Amino acid sequence: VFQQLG
Amino acid sequence: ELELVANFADIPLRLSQILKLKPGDVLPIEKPDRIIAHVDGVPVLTSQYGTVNGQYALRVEHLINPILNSLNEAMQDIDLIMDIPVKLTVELGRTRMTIKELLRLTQGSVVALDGLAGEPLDILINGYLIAQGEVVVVADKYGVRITDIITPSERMRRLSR
Amino acid sequence: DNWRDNLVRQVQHSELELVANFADIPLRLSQILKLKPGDVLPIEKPDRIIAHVDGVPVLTSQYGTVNGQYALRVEHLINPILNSLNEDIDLIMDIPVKLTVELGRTRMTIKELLRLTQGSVVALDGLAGEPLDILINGYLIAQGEVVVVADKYGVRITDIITPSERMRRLSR
Repeated sequence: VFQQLG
Repeated sequence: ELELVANFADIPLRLSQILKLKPGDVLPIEKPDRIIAHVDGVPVLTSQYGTVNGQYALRVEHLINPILNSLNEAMQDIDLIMDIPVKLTVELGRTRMTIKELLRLTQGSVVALDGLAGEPLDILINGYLIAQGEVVVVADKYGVRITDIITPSERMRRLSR
Repeated sequence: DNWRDNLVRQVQHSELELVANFADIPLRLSQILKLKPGDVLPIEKPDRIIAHVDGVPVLTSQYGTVNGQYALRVEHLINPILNSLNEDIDLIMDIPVKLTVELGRTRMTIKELLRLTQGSVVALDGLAGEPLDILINGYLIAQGEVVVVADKYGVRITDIITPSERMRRLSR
């Protein structure tokens, strides 16, 4: 599942 | 039959800086909030970015419909030559897609890119791959550090192919 | 300080430029230095224009004329971007140089820009029928007129500065 970077 | 490129940063440099780059150099970049994905040069969506679970990926925030739907249808530094603009591109990653799968995208879609996180990003000039670089963060200022790079001579030749 | 809390902002009517490009053309440094009036630059006619603010795309648009001015008709608003605004001698001669033909540009407040919608007609400054600005490296270097022969569109140089001044622009 997508973990958001930045 | 279609390639989705995700640019991480565009770095405007002069030819002389290009030819003087060496491994270990860190190139300052703007913290990329958004990421615009392109297809043969043309923006088709904006998106946030991250991983899933070990691959880099985009979380689509906005599709640029009209474009998507139309896809469906040895020389001193004083020298002026040394000051010529060369755009340096850092790609977050790419993915090959069918127009169909592309048009099936919507806000929220998570598109994985063909590269593992933590492995160095591609760096290109004039669309040709000339180096690898890794993202570096120090006190929230971002940068790309050159890990590997072709010779200044090959840079010069790939630029003017 | 414990200040911005109770604070009422003055009207700050600072402006942006919306730029609309007719064509981008890859050329080589030699070709840039040897360009002369009468020369014709082959361009595929654009089915639409992506308008930029400071090099960032903000909208797609159709184009044409209104009040004898070049103009855009807003096709599509790239909303997040808009909302965020609101918040070896022969190698050398082969060096690529992007030459840009510019349909026109206008100054807008962010308020004006955020009010645009599918439909909005935006007039560009500079009159229709007068020649188009030609730039390299973001500097004016030439003027051009859109031409046709068969289904072949081109931009023919009407005016252009000296090669010395072109070389200079390029490196500025």
